[PDB]
Amino acid sequence: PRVARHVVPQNRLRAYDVHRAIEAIVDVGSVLELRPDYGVGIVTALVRVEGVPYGLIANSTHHLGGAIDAEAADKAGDFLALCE
Amino acid sequence: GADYPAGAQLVVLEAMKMQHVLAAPDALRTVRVLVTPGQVVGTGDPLLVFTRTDLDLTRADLDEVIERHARTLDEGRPDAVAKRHRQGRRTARENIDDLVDPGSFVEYGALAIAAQRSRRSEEDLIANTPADGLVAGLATVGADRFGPAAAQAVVASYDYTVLAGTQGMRNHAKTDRVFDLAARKRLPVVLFAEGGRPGDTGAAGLDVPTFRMLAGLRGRVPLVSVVSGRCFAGNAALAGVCDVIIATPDANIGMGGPAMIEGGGLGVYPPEAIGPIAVQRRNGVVGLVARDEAHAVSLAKQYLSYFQGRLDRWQAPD
Amino acid sequence: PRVARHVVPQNRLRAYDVHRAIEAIVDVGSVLELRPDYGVGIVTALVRVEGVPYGLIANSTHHLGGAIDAEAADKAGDFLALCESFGLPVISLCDTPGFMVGPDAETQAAVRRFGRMFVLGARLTVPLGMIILRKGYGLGAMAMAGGSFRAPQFTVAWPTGEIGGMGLESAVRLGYRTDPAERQNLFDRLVAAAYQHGKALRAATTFELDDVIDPAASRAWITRLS
Amino acid sequence: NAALAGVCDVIIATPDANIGMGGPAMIEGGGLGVYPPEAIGPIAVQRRNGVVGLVARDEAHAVSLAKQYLSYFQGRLDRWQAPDPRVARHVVPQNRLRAYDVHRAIEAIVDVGSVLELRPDYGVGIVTALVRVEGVPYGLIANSTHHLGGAIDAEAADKAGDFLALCESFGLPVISLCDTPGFMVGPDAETQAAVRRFGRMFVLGARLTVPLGMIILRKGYGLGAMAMAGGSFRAPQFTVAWPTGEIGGMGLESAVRLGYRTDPAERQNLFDRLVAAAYQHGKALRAATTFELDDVIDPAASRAWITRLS
Amino acid sequence: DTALSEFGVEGVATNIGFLRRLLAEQRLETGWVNTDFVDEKLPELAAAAVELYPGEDALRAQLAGTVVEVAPE
Repeated sequence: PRVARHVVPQNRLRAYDVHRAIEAIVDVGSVLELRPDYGVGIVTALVRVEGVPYGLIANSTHHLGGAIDAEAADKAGDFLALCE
Repeated sequence: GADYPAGAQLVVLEAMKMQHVLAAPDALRTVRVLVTPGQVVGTGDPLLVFTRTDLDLTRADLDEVIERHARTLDEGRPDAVAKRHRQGRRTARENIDDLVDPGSFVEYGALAIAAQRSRRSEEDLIANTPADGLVAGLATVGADRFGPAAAQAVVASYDYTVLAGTQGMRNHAKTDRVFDLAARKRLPVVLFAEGGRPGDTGAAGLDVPTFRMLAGLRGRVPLVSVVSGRCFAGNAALAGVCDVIIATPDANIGMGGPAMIEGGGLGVYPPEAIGPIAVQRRNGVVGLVARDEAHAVSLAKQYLSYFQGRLDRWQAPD
Repeated sequence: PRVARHVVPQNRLRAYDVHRAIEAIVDVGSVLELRPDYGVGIVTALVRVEGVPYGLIANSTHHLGGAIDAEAADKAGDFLALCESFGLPVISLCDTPGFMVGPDAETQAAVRRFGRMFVLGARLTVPLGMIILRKGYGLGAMAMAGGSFRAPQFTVAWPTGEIGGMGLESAVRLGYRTDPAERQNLFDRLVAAAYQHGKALRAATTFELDDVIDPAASRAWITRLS
Repeated sequence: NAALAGVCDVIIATPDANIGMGGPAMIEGGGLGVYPPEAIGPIAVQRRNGVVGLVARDEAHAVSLAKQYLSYFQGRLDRWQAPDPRVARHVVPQNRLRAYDVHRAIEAIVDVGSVLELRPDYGVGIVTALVRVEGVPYGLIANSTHHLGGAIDAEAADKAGDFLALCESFGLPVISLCDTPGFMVGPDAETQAAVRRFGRMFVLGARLTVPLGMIILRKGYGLGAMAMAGGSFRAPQFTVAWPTGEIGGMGLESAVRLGYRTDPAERQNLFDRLVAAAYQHGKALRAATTFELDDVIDPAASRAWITRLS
Repeated sequence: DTALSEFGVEGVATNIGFLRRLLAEQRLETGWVNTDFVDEKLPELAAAAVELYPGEDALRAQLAGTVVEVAPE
């Protein structure tokens, strides 16, 4: 847990890798990212927290600073329809 | 969306400093307009779309069809219609158009022909297998007394003239098609069963849904079966899965056709000795016994009426 | 399991006792046959396969060769209404040439009665597995399955099974018509011959059956029913 | 204000319209500079990407259309005027090669002036419009030959699926006028995720619980033709066709191109003859013969069939 | 050849591949070919036709070549 504390850089300008963030929360090895090279703005993944299944979405800084564009919006919309 | 004659002003652009006026190339009607006053256009850019400014001239297409269709009807088959009336009985289409309200019938698979190109050729199959033996479709019955909605109904009749009104691949697919609708719309079914095929001695049609579909409509919608003549095999099965069976004295219903009674080694019997309107009149197989074909259709119309609604005009006894 | 393999006689004419068949499938002592001296044409029983409760119907050869008559049809219709009502998955062991035909059969209101069997199978909303032991022909064989060979969750057969719109002999008696003294001879020649092209394996070829199994496999299939 | 507008079912805009998620102040606050409002959501840009569903001449017209749009979800009309049944008979040219306007076929069927086509400049291959037959509201989809000969592309698939969901959602029976050689193929069609986009057209047709009647105007081939029916010529309540129809797993010219493979100069000729020849053994009447169609109708009867749908 | 390679076209099929294949021919290194060349070589020539999340880097090829051995993921 104490690891999750260093994931996000204090300098509000220095980008960071979302995956480090996700991995610092969900239990080890439970991540299964779907369509990673599509609508890269947002990460849609099936994960686990204490063995329970969850759907996960997350803005990635590596794209437009986190900006949600027309394609990453579509992709997240799909994943939310899946979880529901 | 405005009509303009030839020469009529349509658009005004400001070229150098003066004004260029674009006009109608001729009598036209505006449709779409992809331009708004104020925007800067380029040479050749579309400013708007338009349409410049006999019905009896028959065409082959529609004709080959009218013909092909008309060759299925009674008129187009004097040969078979004669043999029927000779025997003192109505044809499939005569019964149907008698039951059904004036032109409410919407026939399914009229241009269907038997499924055997190996015992015959497409030519005679088209003239000797009209509707593959089954005239079926949507209709209304009692639409004048009840709504045209509540009077809706699926209607089907086997045509004895075609292969003794037996069941076959194509007409099976037609009964399924039509029993599916009865369910999709929860419509009553009125079946004119009667009959009892070459390549039957192979592909066992044990997976045919027809019987299970009609059986499964049992408590859901009013199932009416009308029978005159001979009703054997699958045709009887369908008839006895119904709510009521209206039969005429000349009726003979049996699960097994003389061919089956024979194939089972029980010998050979004549069809008039299988399901006599007398035997079935007693064991509760025939629910209503009609004087004649027109009466049976009359009773069928009346039977449905109870499941179709209330009557407005009624006369109380003394 | 390997016992189930000898239950049905290879000689398609030699009758056999259904009970041996049932007992070779359901677990030991789980059988409780209801109304055995009634509508003897078909066996209706409450059984168990790996502890799970099932309803079971089966054609008995000792009657009319397996023919379903007006009374055995009624009895099976009742049992199917029972299973459906109490959510019991059905097991259907088939070995019938079809519905008993004849003028006499039609007198016992068979049209209405075989129809009731068709309606009651059309209402089953519980899993129904079917196994053709030997003969499975005509609407009778279909009734045994709910009304269509597609209705059951699985329509499988034992090596001894034979499928068809009408029985092998029914076909021969019709498509062949002369013997003064003994016809029984030339008959069983056309029959034993035609059998080869109407057996279970052939049907399985066109997917008219989900499979032709080693009878020791009966359980593994039924098991998927619960 | 735009967010709300784009969360709606339809957006009726007037030529002077400019819709955008970001206001010039936002485009500027994001450091993308400064733009004038007339350069954000031009009635031309939004007219194409399917953001504006109906384009009105002026404010009074937009309100007129809004009143009309609601009318389909409000009920049946009592007064209705049927078109000239005869017109229907001459919409499709007797020559399978000569194209025609889909709007004509629609207007030759649904009663007079009841057509309200949505997002027409978007996914132009398929027409999606709310109409009426004898006073009753229906959703209508149709293949337009003016695009790729009627081939269904990734975007027409989207527009069609969207409409099928609308219809399902508010329960409007569907009328499907089919005329397609199938889905548009090619390595390029695949790059626009045609596999995923056609899949969604099948999914939403599979979800239709409303009645859908299909009439094959001319062409009706392969999966695309099926997709237009809900996923199978069995789904529609009735799958009928006009005399000019022709059905199959693959279009004639497609079967020819594959079944006949030499001409250095003009192959085009041997083709046109091998195609018009094969056309006789692939008509609508033949497929009608094997029950692959519920019937081959006289185009003046279309309404009579579409009626039993409601 | 370089010109033809840097030509990006998407949506319509072209013959940029054929031409490219055609410049590579050897007889043509002499400065010219004759009227029949391209026809006798048609069948031969007709037949012959990534983001990083912060913290990541990409190892690139120093020069052209064929990959013989690569490390696992």
